[PDB]
Amino acid sequence: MLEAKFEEASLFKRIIDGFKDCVQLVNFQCKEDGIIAQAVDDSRVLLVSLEIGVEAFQEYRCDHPVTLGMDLTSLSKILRCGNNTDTLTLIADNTPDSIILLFEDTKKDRIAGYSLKLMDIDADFLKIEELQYDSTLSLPSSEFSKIVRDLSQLSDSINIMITKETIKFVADGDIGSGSVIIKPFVDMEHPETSIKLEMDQPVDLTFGAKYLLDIIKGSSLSDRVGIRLSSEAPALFQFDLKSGFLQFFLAPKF
Amino acid sequence: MLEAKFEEASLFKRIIDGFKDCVQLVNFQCKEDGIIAQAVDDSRVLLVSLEIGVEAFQEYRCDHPVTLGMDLTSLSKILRCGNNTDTLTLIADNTPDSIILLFEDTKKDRIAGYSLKLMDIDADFLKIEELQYDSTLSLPSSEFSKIVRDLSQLSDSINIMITKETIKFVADGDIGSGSVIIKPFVDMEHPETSIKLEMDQPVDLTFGAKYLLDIIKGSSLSDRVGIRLSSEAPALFQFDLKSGFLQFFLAPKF
Amino acid sequence: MLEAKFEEASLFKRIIDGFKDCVQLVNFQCKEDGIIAQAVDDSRVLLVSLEIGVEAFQEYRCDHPVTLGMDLTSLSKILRCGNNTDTLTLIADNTPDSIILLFEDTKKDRIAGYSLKLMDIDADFLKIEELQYDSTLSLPSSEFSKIVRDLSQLSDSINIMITKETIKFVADGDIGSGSVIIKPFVDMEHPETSIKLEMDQPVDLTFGAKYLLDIIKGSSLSDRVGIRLSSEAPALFQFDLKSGFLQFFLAPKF
Repeated sequence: MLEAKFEEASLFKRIIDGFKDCVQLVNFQCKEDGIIAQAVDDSRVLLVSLEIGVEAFQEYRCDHPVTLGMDLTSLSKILRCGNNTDTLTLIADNTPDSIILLFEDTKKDRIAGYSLKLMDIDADFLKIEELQYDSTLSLPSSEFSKIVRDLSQLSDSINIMITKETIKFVADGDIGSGSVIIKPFVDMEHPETSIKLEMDQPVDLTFGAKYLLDIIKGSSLSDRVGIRLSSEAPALFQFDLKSGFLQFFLAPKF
Repeated sequence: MLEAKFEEASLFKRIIDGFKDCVQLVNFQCKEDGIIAQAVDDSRVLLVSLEIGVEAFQEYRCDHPVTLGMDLTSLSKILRCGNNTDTLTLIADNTPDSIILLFEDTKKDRIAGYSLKLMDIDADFLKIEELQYDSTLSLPSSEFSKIVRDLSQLSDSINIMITKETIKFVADGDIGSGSVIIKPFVDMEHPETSIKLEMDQPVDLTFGAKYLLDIIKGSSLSDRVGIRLSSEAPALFQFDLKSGFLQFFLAPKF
Repeated sequence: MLEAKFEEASLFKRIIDGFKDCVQLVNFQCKEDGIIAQAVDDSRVLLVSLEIGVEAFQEYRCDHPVTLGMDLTSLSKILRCGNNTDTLTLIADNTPDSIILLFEDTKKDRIAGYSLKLMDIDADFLKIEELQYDSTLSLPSSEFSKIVRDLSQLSDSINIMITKETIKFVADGDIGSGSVIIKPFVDMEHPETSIKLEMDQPVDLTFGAKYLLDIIKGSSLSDRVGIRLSSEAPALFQFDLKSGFLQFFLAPKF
């Protein structure tokens, strides 16, 4: 039995919005301590791990863990009915064949009850997170969003390279080149909105932009994206939430 | 001879905007007491009846009734030249081969004179309005607009059913279900913006959404759409105007 | 050697925006006194001549004249990286194989360095400007923009005709007709925003709208477009700049 309600329906949509570089389809494991999901690129090159905690909801109740396999595209659509930011409630039962979605308005007071036919897919769950990453850095999602979108113009292949206190975003296609090169630093100034690099190694990794754009789509979710990168491993892009995160592991080329 | 001028050109466009689920083509019967038109779906399943009264214009003059058969799509385009909301004048003569359209600005004072080649089509005019409808109801266009657009996601086939003081909008496609269920009621409160049901029978009618969306397009014209529904008959959706209406008769499935 | 920096990057984009009815490709001759370019329709019917002066830049330095042949579409894209209105710097060297573009923010202080592979195209440069034009007129770009876009609906062929103190923009396709007829005049009133006709002859010229729309795209650049027209010759549409212009010579039909 499950009753999970976001105060602000806007949220769950945004989260679901971070698929679509995900395989139209996904399992939503609903434990006692919230929800997690796992989607993978059709060619197994990007992985989206989601985690939403109890404190992220307005109210949450899961009596016994239940796994909600569903078709994203489909669930995506139902979320359109959602006038975003008022009171999506998710619901399921002892044995679930469909998940129920209750949008609402509290004091305009119009409630609609949509159900989605549950898919039931086979769940090979992955734990590829490394402990140590050659480099970690975290800049504000919004900036990264441009740097991605901007380089994505020139090249199909965006190269990220970190040198001592120097991060270099370099795209080089056949039409031309471009490079964004930015300090860490920290202004004691605005708010956070600063650049944070802790380096253990140099790195020279290069990723398909097509994916980067699909990653940075979840730029809306956080203020600040944390990137981790290592040679023999993939890169981890992390957007943070009230008491959970959305994260994209994306394999580098070569 | 005809000289018909809307003060606000915005209007006539909006009205013409309620075709397009109409057959690119239509007769515009211009009597002494205003204009009426009649379009039908290519497959004869939707009917759009328009009526615009004298009081709806800023000025109107028809010396002898005249029938203006014209190509909507074409006339639609000329209306684009219209900076909406300033002084469309329609014009025609004793025997008409083209209708003239004079857009203007009163005190910016730029006038443009467009003519449209009159089509001349054969006019089987229909009077299928029943006297008694099993149920009448009227809610605010804007709400209905969502309920239509929203259910239109899940199903291709939206079912409207009225039970004693309970209207149920139910869409059930193969991807999932959805149901919007709303009271009548009346708040003595805001303005009108209330829900009005007078029931004589239960009804369980189901219509193609594809059409419903084409009907609710004319949501802009009124504040409040009046729906009438009966079993052996079609449904009548009515948007109201200064001294006239636009209305869609749409046949139910089965 | 070249260092050319617009204070407001917005500008150079807008200028480049006035191609696309230009052959994806163009030479940019960078003299000591600024830049000029010349593009032509693939079928040689429209010509775009650009001239940007020193005073139009924030700073400009050309040590010896250099010619920058480049692919518009490509250069167009790099300009997207430009958050329009902050500090595009163009750069090239003694012998140039690529032009470098430095976007910036002055006190947000994020700099990106893009290079574009220089094309090298063969330069047949044209000087078809007549001295005397049967008629000159200049109205505000914005008005002309509508009159073009509006007539462009009815016809494929827009006819401009100037009679004594009467300019007549007439489109007549097969769907219908339209005519915009406007006085010169002058209100000593608003600002400029007046209509200016000096006539030496009648004219009855007719141009492809498809092009007119491509011409009036550069409506953003000036407030006021100057049109010149002569029978045996093409028409000259001129948009004006800080210390230069963009201009379209377009041949009339027949």
